[PDB]
Amino acid sequence: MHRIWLMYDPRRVMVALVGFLAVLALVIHFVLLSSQRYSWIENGTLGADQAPVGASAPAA
Amino acid sequence: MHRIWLMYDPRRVMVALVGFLAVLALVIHFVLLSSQRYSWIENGTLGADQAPVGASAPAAAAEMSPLPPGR
Amino acid sequence: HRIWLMYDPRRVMVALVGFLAVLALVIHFVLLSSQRYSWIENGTLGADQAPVGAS
Amino acid sequence: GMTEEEARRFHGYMVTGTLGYVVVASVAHFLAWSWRPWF
Amino acid sequence: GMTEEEARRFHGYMVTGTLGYVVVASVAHFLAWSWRPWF
Amino acid sequence: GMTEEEARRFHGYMVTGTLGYVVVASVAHFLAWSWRPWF
Amino acid sequence: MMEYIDGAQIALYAFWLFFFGLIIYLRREDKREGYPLESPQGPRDGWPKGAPKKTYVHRDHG
Amino acid sequence: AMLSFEKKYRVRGGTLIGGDLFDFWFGPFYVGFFGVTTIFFVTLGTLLCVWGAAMGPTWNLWQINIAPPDLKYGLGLAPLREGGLWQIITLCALGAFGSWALRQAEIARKLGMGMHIPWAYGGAILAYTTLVVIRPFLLGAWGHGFPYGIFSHLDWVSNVGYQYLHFHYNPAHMIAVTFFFTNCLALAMHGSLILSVTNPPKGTPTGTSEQENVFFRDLLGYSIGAIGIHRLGLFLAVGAAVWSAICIVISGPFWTQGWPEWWNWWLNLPIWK
Amino acid sequence: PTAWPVDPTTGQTLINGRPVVGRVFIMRKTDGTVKYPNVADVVAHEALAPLPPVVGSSYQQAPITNQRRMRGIMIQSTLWDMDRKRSATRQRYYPASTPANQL
Amino acid sequence: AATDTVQVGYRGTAMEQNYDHGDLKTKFAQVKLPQSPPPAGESPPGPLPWKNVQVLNDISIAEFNRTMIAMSTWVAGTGNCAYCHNVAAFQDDTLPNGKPLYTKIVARRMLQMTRNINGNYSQHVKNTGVTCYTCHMGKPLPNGLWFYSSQTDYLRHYLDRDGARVITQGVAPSNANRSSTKQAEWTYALMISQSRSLGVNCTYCHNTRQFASWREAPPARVTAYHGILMLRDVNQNYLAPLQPVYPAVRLGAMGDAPKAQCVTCHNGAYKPLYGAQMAKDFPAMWGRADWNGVPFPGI
Amino acid sequence: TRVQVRTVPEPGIFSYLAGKFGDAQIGPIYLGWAGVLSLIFGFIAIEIIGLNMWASVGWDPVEFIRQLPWLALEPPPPQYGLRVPPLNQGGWYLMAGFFLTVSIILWWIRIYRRARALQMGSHLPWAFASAIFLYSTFFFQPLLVGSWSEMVPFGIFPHLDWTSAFSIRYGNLYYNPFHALSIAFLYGSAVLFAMHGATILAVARMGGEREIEQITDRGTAAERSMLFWRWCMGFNATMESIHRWAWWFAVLTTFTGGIGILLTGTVVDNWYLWGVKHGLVAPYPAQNQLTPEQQDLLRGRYQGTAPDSFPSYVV
Ligand SMILES: CCCCCCCCCCCCCC(=O)OC[C@H](COP(=O)(O)OCC(O)COP(=O)(O)OC[C@@H](COC(=O)CCCCCCCCCCCCC)OC(=O)CCCCCCCCCCCCC)OC(=O)CCCCCCCCCCCCC
Ligand code: BCL
Ligand SMILES: CC[C@H]1c2cc3[nH]c4c(c3C)C(=O)[C@H](C(=O)OC)c4c3nc(cc4[nH]c(cc(n2)[C@@H]1C)c(C(C)=O)c4C)[C@@H](C)[C@@H]3CCC(=O)OC/C=C(\C)CCC[C@H](C)CCC[C@H](C)CCCC(C)C
Ligand SMILES: CC[C@H]1c2cc3[nH]c4c(c3C)C(=O)[C@H](C(=O)OC)c4c3nc(cc4[nH]c(cc(n2)[C@@H]1C)c(C(C)=O)c4C)[C@@H](C)[C@@H]3CCC(=O)OC/C=C(\C)CCC[C@H](C)CCC[C@H](C)CCCC(C)C
Ligand SMILES: *[C@H]1O[C@H](CO)[C@@H](O[C@@H]2O[C@@H](C)[C@H](O)[C@@H](O)[C@H]2O)[C@H](O)[C@@H]1O[C@H]1O[C@H](C(=O)O)[C@@H](O[C@H]2O[C@H](CO)[C@@H](O)[C@H](O)[C@H]2NC(C)=O)[C@H](OC(C)=O)[C@H]1OC(C)=O
Ligand SMILES: *[C@H]1O[C@H](CO)[C@@H](O[C@@H]2O[C@@H](C)[C@H](O)[C@@H](O)[C@H]2O)[C@H](O)[C@@H]1O[C@H]1O[C@H](C(=O)O)[C@@H](O[C@H]2O[C@H](CO)[C@@H](O)[C@H](O)[C@H]2NC(C)=O)[C@H](OC(C)=O)[C@H]1OC(C)=O
Ligand SMILES: COC(C)(C)C/C=C/C(C)=C/C=C/C(C=O)=C/C=C/C(C)=C/C=C/C=C(C)/C=C/C=C(\C)CC/C=C(C)/C=C/C=C(\C)C(=O)O
Ligand SMILES: COC(C)(C)C/C=C/C(C)=C/C=C/C(C=O)=C/C=C/C(C)=C/C=C/C=C(C)/C=C/C=C(\C)CC/C=C(C)/C=C/C=C(\C)C(=O)O
Ligand SMILES: COC(C)(C)C/C=C/C(C)=C/C=C/C(C=O)=C/C=C/C(C)=C/C=C/C=C(C)/C=C/C=C(\C)CC/C=C(C)/C=C/C=C(\C)C(=O)O
Ligand SMILES: COC(C)(C)C/C=C/C(C)=C/C=C/C(C)=C/C=C/C(C)=C/C=C\C=C(C)\C=C\C=C(C)\C=C\C=C(C)\C=C\CC(C)(C)OC
Ligand SMILES: [Fe+3]
Repeated sequence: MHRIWLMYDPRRVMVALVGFLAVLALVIHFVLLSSQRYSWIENGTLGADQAPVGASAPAA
Repeated sequence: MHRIWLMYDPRRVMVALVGFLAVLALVIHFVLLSSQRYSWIENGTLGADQAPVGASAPAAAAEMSPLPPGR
Repeated sequence: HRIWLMYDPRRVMVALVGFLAVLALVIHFVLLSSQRYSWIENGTLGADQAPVGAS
Repeated sequence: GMTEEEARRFHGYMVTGTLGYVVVASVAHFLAWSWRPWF
Repeated sequence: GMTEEEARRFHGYMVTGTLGYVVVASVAHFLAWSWRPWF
Repeated sequence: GMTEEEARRFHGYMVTGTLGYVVVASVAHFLAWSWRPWF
Repeated sequence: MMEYIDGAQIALYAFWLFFFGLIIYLRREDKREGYPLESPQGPRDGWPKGAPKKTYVHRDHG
Repeated sequence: AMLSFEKKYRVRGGTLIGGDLFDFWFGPFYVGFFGVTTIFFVTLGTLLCVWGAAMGPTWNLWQINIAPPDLKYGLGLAPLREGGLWQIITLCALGAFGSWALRQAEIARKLGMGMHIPWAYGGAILAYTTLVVIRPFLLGAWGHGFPYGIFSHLDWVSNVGYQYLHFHYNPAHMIAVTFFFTNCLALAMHGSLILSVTNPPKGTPTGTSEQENVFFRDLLGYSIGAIGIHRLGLFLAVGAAVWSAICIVISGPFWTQGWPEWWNWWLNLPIWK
Repeated sequence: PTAWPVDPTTGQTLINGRPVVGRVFIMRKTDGTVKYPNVADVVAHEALAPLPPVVGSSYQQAPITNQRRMRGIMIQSTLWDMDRKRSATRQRYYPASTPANQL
Repeated sequence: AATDTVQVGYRGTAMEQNYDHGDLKTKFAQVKLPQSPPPAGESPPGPLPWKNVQVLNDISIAEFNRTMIAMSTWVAGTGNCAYCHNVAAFQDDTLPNGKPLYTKIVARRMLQMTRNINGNYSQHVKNTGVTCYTCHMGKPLPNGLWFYSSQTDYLRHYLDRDGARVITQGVAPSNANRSSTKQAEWTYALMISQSRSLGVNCTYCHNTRQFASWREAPPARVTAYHGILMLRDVNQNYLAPLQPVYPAVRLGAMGDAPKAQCVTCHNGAYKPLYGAQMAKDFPAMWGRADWNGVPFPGI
Repeated sequence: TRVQVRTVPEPGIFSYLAGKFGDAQIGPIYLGWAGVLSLIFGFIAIEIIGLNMWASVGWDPVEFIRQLPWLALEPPPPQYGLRVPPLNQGGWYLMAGFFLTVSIILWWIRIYRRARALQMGSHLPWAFASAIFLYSTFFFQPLLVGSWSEMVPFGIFPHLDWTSAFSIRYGNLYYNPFHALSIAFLYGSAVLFAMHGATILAVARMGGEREIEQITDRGTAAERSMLFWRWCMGFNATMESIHRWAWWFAVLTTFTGGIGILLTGTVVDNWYLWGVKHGLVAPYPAQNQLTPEQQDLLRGRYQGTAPDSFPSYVV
């Protein structure tokens, strides 16, 4: 499978890879930080049972 | 069917394909995340019987209206 | 059919695929916006429970 | 560019792909119909 | 340009990679359906 | 342009770095799951 | 005193007289090339009559 | 009548549709097939405007007001006195404006010019089509179009702005305004530089490209070049209309709150939430 | 008087004493709009002119803790309705300030 | 993702209200589903037994009991008579400790306030009227509470200030109007608050070609002006004088009592509770001899 | 494209000439004495504005960036009229306005001197003078109505708040005929530069962008430009005179604008009622009708002073 590095230049791809991973990681952390459930800077010391949960269906 | 690659440049097809799949994956995840039933970050721990379901119909009192009167 | 001699298959293939993708997305978003077929929220309802427009 | 022999063989797989797509779509519609009919 | 020698080998990688991806996605849907089915 | 000798040596590092990254991320997810599971 | 006349109306008609004067000026400038017009009935100037062709002098390097 | 150099250029060819059938002039005007369709749409649309004035309360030029239909008619053609007349005039306007752009393309082709002018004018047609077609269609009623009346359409602009409480806060509107203001500065600057080299003070040689390049560099701190200033002017003027089209199409179809509270995303960036 | 007389025998409208064949309607311009005569007529349909303002005789300064740091007049609607960050909210007013001998 | 639009003015003027359809359905469902159901009436005979009833003198004993069930539902939770009372002695205005039952003291004033709203401000609340639920929503604290802050806070338009006009009713400048552009900014800030409080835009009450005009404005502008006069009465005569009654946790930094504003009833809707009509079911609160022709069931 | 030339010795006889065109020095970006003073005065104006904005968030550098477009340096209170106000209540405002105004005038002198040194016509400083004229009406109109409170606050969204409130106070600026004219020239400036930019790019293949050559020695690029517009709309400019149309449309934007501002609050206090008087206002059917009791009930008060006390209501 290393023949793929005869098609694509490692110089171009490794920059594009690091860029994509850095952007994806940062997007996920800020999505979680904005949530109630995972606002870990304020609430990280709460136990799992104490952490927020979104509203269930009432079904009635 | 491999003759399709004689028509379309394989090196370029991979870039187009991955780009399409990346967009589609993000679109479906954000659609689901925006829904009530699949807002999994807040409500992922709910059981399948406790997760939201859309209404069989909405309801109202006869004198209530969501919109102001107009013309 | 000789029709591929008139029109470049290398173009028609891309134009067809693009047309089908646009049509498919339009129909899904039309249905997703409806009441009866908003399947992400209400897909688990049975057919006799699902919304119906006024008589 | 194109030839009649290329047109013939291209048409073969093109008809095959179209049938395959129409088969899958027909199954998808009949699944959707069974779940929530629109008539 | 592209050769028949390249094309038939490349088609092997594309088809296998496509089917592998679709198989992984099939398991992801098996997991998702088990957790919160949508019909 | 690159030789296959270099491509061999590159791919070894590339795949090994991918594995190391996947390993760390797996420990990170299990720590996060143990702390506050999302299902 | 004058009810209907007011300073904003006075100012506006002063602008209109200036502005039509300016359009006439600009149309004279627009006719320094290509005029008088040819026609089957002979030469034509339109209106307003154009300003004359203009000769340019260039900086002497001799 | 013809310019003293014109006759040489009046050849056949460069038409798009009509062949040689309409490939002629009428005074200064080139006709062509889209000349014929232009005058048709212009005449029909204007006479229906005059009819709308006649059935309206006054002939005062400023006060004439052909209004669109009520929103209850949705995307149907309303009764003509109830706003269906506005809908016919709108079709005539689109026919005229489209015909005008295609006629310009025939004229440019006949002269061996690039198509820059038709495409630049397309930026204005886009903004008009956004106001009377695209935004009303996305809102679901033709009644969202602006009325045809010299001041009554300014009442529409006023009320649309205040539908969003404080329309200055619309971010695409801020960009569009910046393009309009920068365009007018750039036009004053370019116009002044050409005139001041070609009209130096009395008793002075005619200026040069080098002088306007020197002065322009003192003004902005870089030299734009002769083609660059015309690219800039086209970019600014057309970009203004395109950002105008964006700013109105997002108001209603996509955003429905006050525009000030759109800025809530900036106040909530996580570095300073 | 809003309609012409009707002949009770035929049911026809009578205009200036003579019948009209047809169903008579009163003509009006588009939606009954009428040109505005003048400013005085427009003002005759409005409320009366507003009463004179209530202006204070003299000015008493608020405590410094009630004085806004931001003098922009619309800030309470354009920003503070939506902004409720704690630190920014504290910066809105001047802090307490006391002569050192009074501490 | 569709937009609902309501036309509120003439063709082509763009006097229109726009609503995001998904958001509005959500807000509407979150009113209907929590909307409290009213218990049915009765008509018994006889003289009144009460020891310390001062406002509700004029209704039957059954109507009185039904009212107390409504108040607890609307302010405290459906059974929570302990929120206001020493349950051993409903007539008490004090705890066994002697300390006053401040919630009962406030609630007695809130009854007089509600009758005053429904009786004297019918030009605003018409036949919809208000009940305790309109502000309280089933909770002790309404929304939109406000306190003294700075001198230029526009919410004092609803307390001690008068006068928002800035436009001249004539062509030429005069000494009659010396309004500043800053004063126009202050009215503009005030008017954004009212627009937001109802979930409407400026065209709901104005033709913005002339904000001063009443003839060109929808009739809602006249209702809005009576809302201002009503809030001044409500704030000055009922909410603000309760300053000595509350515990200090309820008071502002200046020690002032909490005051109301348009959003307190309207909660972002063009009518409170989208125009749900509850006051007609509770004669204890009418302050009128009849509600929409239905006569008051006196004693 | 993508065959750029690069010139190592000095073009003008990448790089640039150090030399003279007579009185005019070439090389550095020209300031002269007027340019240097303009930058000093203007820098102090910018500093006063920014330091006042930053002080208004209590020196908090995070809030200074976060809230930046809402921050203002705000004009004096109305009751001071034209008197000097307290430093914290508009004294810094008038000081920044003064130094900004001096800086602008010194920049005009800098441009005027440079045009003369390069032996060019005076067209650019008179175009800039039209913009300065409009700017100065934001001083003269507050002066003519008699209060510095009416001046424009320094601030991104705050000056837009003023722009809306000015139109509100004076009864809808759409009916100001000089505002309407100013818009016609603003739009016309976009029409002209779109048309002209597209025209010159459409003949650039034929050397049409060498406009000075085309003015002095008319080529086929000029002839085709003239014939396109003559054939399109029945009349045409010349390669020179299109720049006069351009110049006047830009200049008339701010000139007619300035007259519209000077008339506002001095001659006309309600432009919509001026529009009614002069027949500009289209009629609509009445949306409401007041009874005679409501005409007295619904008149308000003119806005007064803010309450300077916190009343108790002890009752
Ligand atoms: C005048 C004394 C008082 C003065 C004080 C008040 C007015 C001040 C302005 C005076 C300007 C000159 C008027 C004039 O006579 O022009 C003759 C000339 C024609 O070209 P020419 O070179 O001069 O002559 C050649 C021709 O004589 C012989 O050749 P040929 O025989 O082949 O030509 C056929 C002729 C027939 O002649 C006519 O038909 C004359 C038509 C004049 C129409 C003017 C209408 C104005 C009112 C419109 C009200 C609206 C009706 C809907 O020539 C033609 O085919 C005509 C070609 C010109 C077509 C013009 C199209 C409309 C121009 C814009 C209209 C205004 C838009 C706001 O036509 C033109 O150049 C007209 C266009 C120039 C002015 C454009 C100004 C635009 C300003 C826009 C900014 C407005 C901001 C508020
Ligand atoms: C609700 C808001 C009101 C309104 C209120 C106003 C007001 C108030 C004014 C305008 C003005 C203008 N309006 Mg209006 N306007 C409205 C609706 C519109 C609409 C529309 C589609 O609805 C449009 C297109 C316009 C268009 C225009 C322009 C024609 C005109 C400004 C010309 C110009 O170039 O200014 C931009 C140019 C300048 C400001 C000149 C600046 C020159 C100086 C020398 C630059 C110095 C730079 C300095 C050194 C840089 C450092 C500074 C420091 C950072 C501080 N208005 C509505 C009705 N409008 C102006 C006018 O002329 O009115 C008659 C004006 O004062
Ligand atoms: C895209 C950038 C800017 C732009 C550019 C631009 N405009 C252009 C061009 C270009 C490049 C042309 O080539 C073209 C031209 O030929 O100019 C002389 C044109 C043009 N720009 C025009 C006007 C114009 N452009 C405007 C705007 C702009 N033009 C943009 C800001 C405006 C504005 C903002 O108000 C106006 C009024 C024309 C002079 C001309 C197009 C002429 C044309 O289309 O002619 C055929 C049609 C008629 C002669 C009349 C049609 C009559 C209708 C059938 C009935 C009336 C309907 C109408 C909707 C009524 C409106 C009433 C109003 C009171 C509301
Ligand atoms: C015809 C009308 C249009 C118009 C025209 C126009 N404007 C013009 C001109 C023209 C013809 C100029 O020639 C002139 C110019 O210079 O253009 C580049 C200008 C100009 N138009 C400007 C702006 C402008 N024009 C506008 C509008 C308009 N301009 C109209 C649309 C607007 C709007 C829409 O609001 C703005 C904001 C400026 C860019 C410029 C005038 C510049 C000027 O006067 O600057 C004065 C100085 C300062 C602001 C101070 C700067 C301070 C530094 C940042 C500090 C750095 C430190 C310093 C080095 C310290 C000192 C040390 C010393 C030892 C040096
Ligand atoms: C709270 O206090 C009020 C009076 O302040 C009591 O109200 C009673 O019923 C009213 C209809 C009547 O108008 C009023 O006079 C009074 O009779 C209410 O019931 C609550 O009572 C308890 O607290 C009383 C209080 O005032 O503090 C307390 O009264 C006694 O003690 C105080 C000193 O703490 C003394 O000043 C009183 O004279 C004294 N009064 C009596 C009658 O004893 C009540 O004590 C008793 C036994 O009544 C308290 O009641 C109870 C059950 O705890
Ligand atoms: C505190 O005082 C200020 C300044 O008087 C009041 O502000 C006035 O009313 C505002 C609505 C308006 O915006 C502002 O321009 C100004 O005119 C503010 O409302 C507070 O009012 C109370 O205190 C007033 C006060 O000045 O002390 C008092 O006024 C009355 O008494 C003073 C003497 O103490 C006398 O100078 C005033 O002429 C007199 N005014 C009236 C109308 O009687 C208020 O009393 C009354 C009845 O208004 C106080 O109001 C209340 C409810 O406590
Ligand atoms: C409001 O609107 C509402 C109501 C919402 C909506 C309205 C909807 C409406 C009106 C819809 C109309 C739909 C429609 C009408 O016709 C739709 C028509 C659809 C059609 C025709 C689909 C056809 C699909 C065909 C496919 C997928 C073909 C695949 C081919 C393959 C895979 C072969 C690939 C390439 C090869 C083999 C070449 C290599 C060999 C080479 C080179 C060699 O051998 O050399
Ligand atoms: C919100 O919900 C809405 C959106 C509304 C709902 C609707 C959604 C809709 C309509 C969805 C439609 C989806 C769709 C439709 O077709 C989706 C189609 C998806 C497809 C086709 C996926 C295909 C994936 C293929 C992959 C991954 C291939 C990988 C190949 C690999 C790894 C090989 C690499 C080897 C190399 C390079 C070596 C070459 C040889 C060399 C070098 C040598 O030999 O030298
Ligand atoms: C909020 O919920 C939302 C987010 C919305 C839900 C959606 C989520 C979605 C869609 C997620 C998508 C995930 C994804 C998709 O692709 C994820 C894919 C991730 C991938 C591919 C990770 C790969 C990592 C690889 C790494 C780190 C490699 C490191 C290599 C090293 C260390 C080697 C260094 C040494 C070298 C090179 C020496 C060379 C030798 C040389 C030169 C010599 O010897 O000469
Ligand atoms: C440490 O350095 C820092 C970090 C602080 C530097 C950073 C500074 C920053 C960030 C500055 C930001 C500035 C911004 C964003 C400014 C925005 C300005 C805007 C948008 C202004 C818009 C309009 C303003 C107008 C029209 C103002 C006009 C004022 C006039 C005409 C005033 C004239 C005054 C005169 C002529 C005279 C006054 C003195 C008299 C004669 C009256 O005597 C008292
Ligand atoms: Fe040019």
